[PDB]
Amino acid sequence: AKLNLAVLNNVFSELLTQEINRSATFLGLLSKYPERKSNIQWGVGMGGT
Amino acid sequence: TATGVAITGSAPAASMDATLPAQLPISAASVQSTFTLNLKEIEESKEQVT
Repeated sequence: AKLNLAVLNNVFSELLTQEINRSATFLGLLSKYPERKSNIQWGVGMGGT
Repeated sequence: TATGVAITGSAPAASMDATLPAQLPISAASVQSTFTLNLKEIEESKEQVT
């Protein structure tokens, strides 16, 4: 018979390590703008003269 | 244990004490109730019931 055998508690330490790749590299430099409109309209100038 | 040996004996066998767990789970179920009363009943029960 062991005295404090089955009454031992286990405690996880404070060492969470995130081990995935999540990163917005290209989204982090696109110079974000807000737009509260339905669609994005601009003019494209071809030739013709 | 505590057994009896001679005075010039040879130190009897080993024995310690013991403990045990209990673990007593709680977290599955609940005791609940609903009653689903209307919004028009709470006006025609202030001038209906004495």
